[PDB]
Amino acid sequence: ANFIEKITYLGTPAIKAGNEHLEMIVVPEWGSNVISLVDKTTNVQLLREPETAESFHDTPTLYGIPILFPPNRISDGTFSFRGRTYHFDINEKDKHNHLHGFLYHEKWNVVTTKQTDEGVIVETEIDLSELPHVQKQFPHHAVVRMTYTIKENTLFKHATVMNKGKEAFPWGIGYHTTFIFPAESSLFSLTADQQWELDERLLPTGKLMDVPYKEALHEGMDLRHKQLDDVFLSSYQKRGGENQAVIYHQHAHISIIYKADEQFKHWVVYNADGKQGYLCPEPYTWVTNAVNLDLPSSLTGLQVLEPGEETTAKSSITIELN
Ligand SMILES: OC[C@H]1O[C@H](O[C@H]2O[C@H](CO)[C@@H](O)[C@H](O)[C@H]2O)[C@H](O)[C@@H](O)[C@@H]1O
Ligand SMILES: OC[C@H]1O[C@H](O[C@H]2[C@H](O)[C@@H](O)[C@@H](O)O[C@@H]2CO)[C@H](O)[C@@H](O)[C@@H]1O
Repeated sequence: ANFIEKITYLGTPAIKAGNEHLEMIVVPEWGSNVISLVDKTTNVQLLREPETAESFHDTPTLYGIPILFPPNRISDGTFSFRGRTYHFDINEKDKHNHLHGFLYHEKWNVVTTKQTDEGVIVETEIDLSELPHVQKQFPHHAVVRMTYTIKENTLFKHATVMNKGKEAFPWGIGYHTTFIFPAESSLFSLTADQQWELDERLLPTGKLMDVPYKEALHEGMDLRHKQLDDVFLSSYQKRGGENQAVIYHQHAHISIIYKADEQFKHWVVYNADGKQGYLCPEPYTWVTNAVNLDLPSSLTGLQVLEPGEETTAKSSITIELN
């Protein structure tokens, strides 16, 4: 049994959808942000929700599931692709970067909803050629379609990126997924062995380094007194196995299994100062500043769509009760 219901989320239109296990709320106007994810059996919210519409706008990448296209930093907002140079708004002024892409602060359209025994689908979409200011920065006919499916106890979360233009473009995608993370009763684990070393501007130098506490990181570890803003290299590339973040709420015995396919080669993990009760295990298909690295694509995970092509990048959130 499953349902869709149109609602108002803090004065914005929104869509609630779900089954007997999980409910989502997606707000198309807020960059198609999946702002709420609720476990119906235990009745607990899993995502960091905003108090007021205003405080959501203050920081639109620190609530629910913000879409980062492309993710994280480009230095000086400048890169070159196939001879051609680009200039993106430098919205991060101290570090002199462009930060977090085009689509998190924009109006997305609902393409369609669909319901079968296979669970409930909501689809959203944005055509970048319909946003004049983005075209100044990035004159390409990129179209992004999100497909959200709740089925059994899982939210499947698929990004289809399409080139409907006449020139090839590099692209990567990331999510700023913000989970409620209580430092004293929450354990965290990630399939990662190495991380990207960063300069003062949170930009990759090019070098990789062993994660000292990698064992603990594999098994599940508390984050008490540990400030993270780290760009990890998914272990799957070298070792196979899983590609996932896991969060474990000790009180209610809830496991949140955040899976992602082979295209997601990096996870940025962010908890601000560690005293804010949240955590952002952010899977990216490409490393920070990927566009500006003279490094193999199988490492940076940089991708290219030629005219007429499309790719789908798959991730899921699984709630397990144990
Ligand atoms: O912004 C275009 C520049 O990209 C490279 O340099 C930046 O990115 C590096 C990788 O993160 C940083 O280490 C470096 O400090 C940044 O300036 C490229 O090396 C430059 O030639 C480009 O101008
Ligand atoms: O202007 C800098 C901005 O970012 C810092 O934290 C970032 C983090 O570095 C990124 O990797 C990103 O994914 O998460 C945060 C922004 O969403 C600072 O901690 C933050 O206060 C500041 O606004």
